Order: sequence, then C-alpha cells, then structure tokens
Amino acid sequence: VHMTINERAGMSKLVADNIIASVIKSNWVVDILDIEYTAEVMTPSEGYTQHVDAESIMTAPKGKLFHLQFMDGLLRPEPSAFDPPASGEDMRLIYPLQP
Amino acid sequence: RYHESVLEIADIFDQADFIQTSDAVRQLRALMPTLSTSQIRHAIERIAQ
Amino acid sequence: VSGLLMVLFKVMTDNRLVIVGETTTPMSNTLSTVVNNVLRTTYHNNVGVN
Amino acid sequence: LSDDFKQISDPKGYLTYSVKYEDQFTKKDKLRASEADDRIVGPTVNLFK
Amino acid sequence: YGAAVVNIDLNRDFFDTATGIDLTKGIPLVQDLLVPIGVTAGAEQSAEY
Repeated sequence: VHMTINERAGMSKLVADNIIASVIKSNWVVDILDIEYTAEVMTPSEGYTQHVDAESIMTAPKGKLFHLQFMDGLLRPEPSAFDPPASGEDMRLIYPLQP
Repeated sequence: RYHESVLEIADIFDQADFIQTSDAVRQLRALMPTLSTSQIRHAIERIAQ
Repeated sequence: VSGLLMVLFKVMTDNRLVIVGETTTPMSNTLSTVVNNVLRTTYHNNVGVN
Repeated sequence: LSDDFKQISDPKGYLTYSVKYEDQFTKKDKLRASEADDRIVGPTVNLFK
Repeated sequence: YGAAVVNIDLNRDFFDTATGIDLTKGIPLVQDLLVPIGVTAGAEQSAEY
C-alpha cells in the first residue's frame, strides 16, 4: 500500500502503531502530508543530534514545526579493506517529499 | 477544464502610477491563516512593539 | 407534579442575559480539518458537549 | 429603573447529557489529542468515551 | 577544502533578534505575531514562519 495521511488528527495510537508496523512488515509507503518541518542537513561527522521516534511523527500536534535532520553522507570516506564485515543492516524510515 | 492562476494588475493596466505591488503579496497572504480582526490587531500591535 | 411546576417556574423566571465569556480564537492550521469546518472563528472556552 | 436581568457569561442549559459507562470497557484515564483540538472536541470525547 | 555543504541563508546578523527574528533553523521565525486569542500560542508553532 501507498497510503496517504492528509490529517493525523483523529488517529488512535493503535492505528498509528499498526500503520508503522505495516510500513515495516508489509512494506507500506506512508506519505504523511500534515507534517511541517524545518530540515537541518547534517554532515557525517556531526551525526544526528536530534531524534524522532515513529510515535512522535504520528502524534505530534498539527501546526507544530518539526525539526528533522538529514545526512549528506557524500563526504563519508571509504572503509578500510580490513574493517570487519557488517552482518547487520542500517535502516531508515523518514524521507522528504520535496527537495 | 480551467487554470486558476494569479494575474498581476500590472498586466492589465498600462499606467504604472497606481500599481505598487505584485503577485508576491498574494502568495505571501496565501501563506497566512485567516485572521480574526483581533488577531490582525494583535499582529499590528506586535510589529509596533 | 410539584417538580414540573418548579421547573416551569424556574424557566418562567429565567431572567438570564448572556454576555460573551472567555473565548478562544485558535490558529486555523492547528485544527483538524473536521473541526475547522465546524468552528466559526472564536468559540467559548467552555465548549459544552455535542 | 429595573433590575430586569441577570447577566451571566457561560450559560447552562435546562437539559444535559448524562452518561453511564460500563466499567469493564471504559478506561477511567482521560483521553486527549492535540491541545488545539482537545480544547474544543475534548469534553465531548471524554463524555462519550 | 573539506567544506561539506555551502548554503545560502538569510543574514542572521542583519535580521537580528532586535527585529524579533530567530534564524537558528532554516527559516525566519517570529514569536507572538500571528497567534490564537484567549490561549498562549504553542511553542515551535509553524505560523511563526
């Protein structure tokens, strides 16, 4: 499903949690349009100072201004040939709809 | 089948003397929430402050 | 019957005259669209139920 | 010339809703959404919880 | 050398806190201009933009 949420305002915690769980398990794409945000563009050495759990994105009051951060990881240097393999997988949930 | 769009007064009138602004003010107003008269007064008192 | 009489009497003598009380005038963007359609600018802080 | 009226601000009605909750399914804990909406739809939401 | 990004911001030195503007984020933000009446405006409200 490519679900669009124009307005979160009535949504139960149960439903929001279920939608996120579908994003993760059923591979849903959920475009939340109600959100407004400023967007700092971090560089890899400075990391992500601020964090946003899925709950807060799904339940924040309408008309409040979120402050998301986005890595520009283009300045990440190559790994050493002898760095241990990563068995795991770094993941990401939040993306912009616009440049 | 139509296309809504801002049309500056300057594209209509050929007399520059009575045209001070442009489409930009309309766009900026579109950014504003509709304001009750007391909210307008509050804005003006704030800018005055 | 006495109770209905007193109700009726208390209504017959309801000389109340409303003055506007405390009244919020919320920013439009902060409201869910379903509430915005219903709200007409200001509303009393003591909204009742409906 | 007369004390004809009693000025009052937030009038109470003659009727009102009265609600009995089935305690097994009710959560006594107060519900709320965003403050903006709760200020309006709030007392309603809690009553007909 | 090593500049990761080069942005173009409004000059915070010019649009000072004396104008009421804050520019620590990506955008100008002014408190207490466009506000609800009868309640304190919420923090980090979008209308500030």
